Amino acid sequence: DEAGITGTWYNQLGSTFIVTAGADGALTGTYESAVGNAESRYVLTGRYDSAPATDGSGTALGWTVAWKNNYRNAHSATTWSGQYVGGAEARINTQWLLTYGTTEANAWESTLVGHDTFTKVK
Amino acid sequence: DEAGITGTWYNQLGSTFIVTAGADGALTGTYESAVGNAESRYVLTGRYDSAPATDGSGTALGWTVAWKNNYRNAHSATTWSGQYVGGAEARINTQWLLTYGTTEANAWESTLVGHDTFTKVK
Amino acid sequence: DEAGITGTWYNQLGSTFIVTAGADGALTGTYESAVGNAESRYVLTGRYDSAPATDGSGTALGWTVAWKNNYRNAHSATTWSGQYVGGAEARINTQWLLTYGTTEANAWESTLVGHDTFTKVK
Amino acid sequence: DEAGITGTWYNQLGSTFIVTAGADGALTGTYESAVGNAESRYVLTGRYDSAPATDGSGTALGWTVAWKNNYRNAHSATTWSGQYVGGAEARINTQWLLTYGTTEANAWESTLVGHDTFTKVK
Ligand SMILES: [Ir+4]
Ligand SMILES: [Ir+4]
Ligand SMILES: [Ir+4]
Ligand SMILES: [Ir+4]
Ligand SMILES: [Ir+4]
Ligand SMILES: [Ir+4]
Ligand SMILES: [Ir+4]
Ligand SMILES: [Ir+4]
Ligand SMILES: [Ir+4]
Ligand SMILES: [Ir+4]
Ligand SMILES: [Ir+4]
Ligand SMILES: [Ir+4]
Repeated sequence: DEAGITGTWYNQLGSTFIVTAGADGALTGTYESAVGNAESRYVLTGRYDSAPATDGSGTALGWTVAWKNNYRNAHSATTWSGQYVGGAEARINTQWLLTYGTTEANAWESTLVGHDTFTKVK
Repeated sequence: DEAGITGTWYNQLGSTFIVTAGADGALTGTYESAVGNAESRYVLTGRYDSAPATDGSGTALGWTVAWKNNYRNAHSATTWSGQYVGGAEARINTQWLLTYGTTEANAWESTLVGHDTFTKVK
Repeated sequence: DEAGITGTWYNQLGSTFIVTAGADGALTGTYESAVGNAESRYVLTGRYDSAPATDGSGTALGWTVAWKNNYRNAHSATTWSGQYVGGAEARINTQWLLTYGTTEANAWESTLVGHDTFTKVK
Repeated sequence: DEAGITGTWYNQLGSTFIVTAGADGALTGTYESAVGNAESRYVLTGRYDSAPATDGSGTALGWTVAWKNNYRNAHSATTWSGQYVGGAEARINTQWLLTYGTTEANAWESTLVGHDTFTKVK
């Protein structure tokens, strides 16, 4: 699924995920969020199963963005965990954890959870 | 926190996280899980806030492991999202999402969630 | 939103959530899952914000099902946390945690996470 | 585990969970949070597995608090999902989802996730 995953993806929020899948299991690219304390592109890196089951199962993958670039620093990081599903309407279905840096007193309230679905068309 | 993060960390399960933090926000290393469908080391990559707040807040970070190496393929990936807290007893406090590849029918049951705390001593 | 919430709801899996919202903030009803180790109806109870903001915000709510009834016992419980959104296409948008009973050794793998969206039509 | 669960529990934040477990699987009680937009006691309800496995597994359970009482309304609800572990140092180990009411535009940022461990001594 190197070919299937590599490319430009869009989620339901209007965010843009640009990724290259390497033969070895690497994910590298950029992410641009349509929402939040974010502007322009941010580095992302991650990993995917480069030899997935051939029983029609999805391909497990995940990636991280730290929300610091040359424009802004939101002192936070999001990780997406999910699976790539190939076919006519390819999809990456994810759930995510967004942690922001906090004091120890506020650590209980440091992590948001959500879900994003990416497609190859906006 | 490049110096603070780089090194060998251990969680409550007895897993070993070996990481290098780059000046640019990169995380690269290996992970060895004490539990699950896992043996020996797996590649990890991730990101951290390389210019965190100086108000005593933690440093946000995250990373991904795809559970394929030369020994096993568990057709799954975990992402950890959390913060590094420096000091005498440094800690990385995380929550994680483990997704495994599934059929579309079983996708509702594809993702485990948990929490790991890493310290510099086992 | 007592009137808005009370009734029969369906999610994307084909599950059926039958709920009564009380004036005091109570949720009581039954849940029937289309998937998993489940058959027929299970008791549910929960709570909702009975005086929500009137700035167009959703109404926060949550509920629990333990997966034991007269037919089956899956030694597990799910909680849904989410918000009710009123209007022509009313929705309850949720994320959920499903914990199953485990040994202490397997507790790291005890909890699934997902997301369900309920509507008033299947 | 009716007897084991019923009583007063405390988490790592200093919150107080007061619960009665019914023979039928009901949980009913009050919760007082040491943190957040909260004061005094809030109603809780939930469910537990009233016939758990006898292979040394934990007992699955969950409960909900809507954060409205006579003092405050935080327009939010938390659900805890977890398992009760009996013995000399009884514990309830949970993960939780806290959703607050939002506009549709801000729904992506509506849900916090965390983990609480309750014991019978503070
Ligand atoms: Ir395989
Ligand atoms: Ir999903
Ligand atoms: Ir959704
Ligand atoms: Ir700052
Ligand atoms: Ir935590
Ligand atoms: Ir813990
Ligand atoms: Ir209000
Ligand atoms: Ir959602
Ligand atoms: Ir969805
Ligand atoms: Ir059993
Ligand atoms: Ir846990
Ligand atoms: Ir913890």
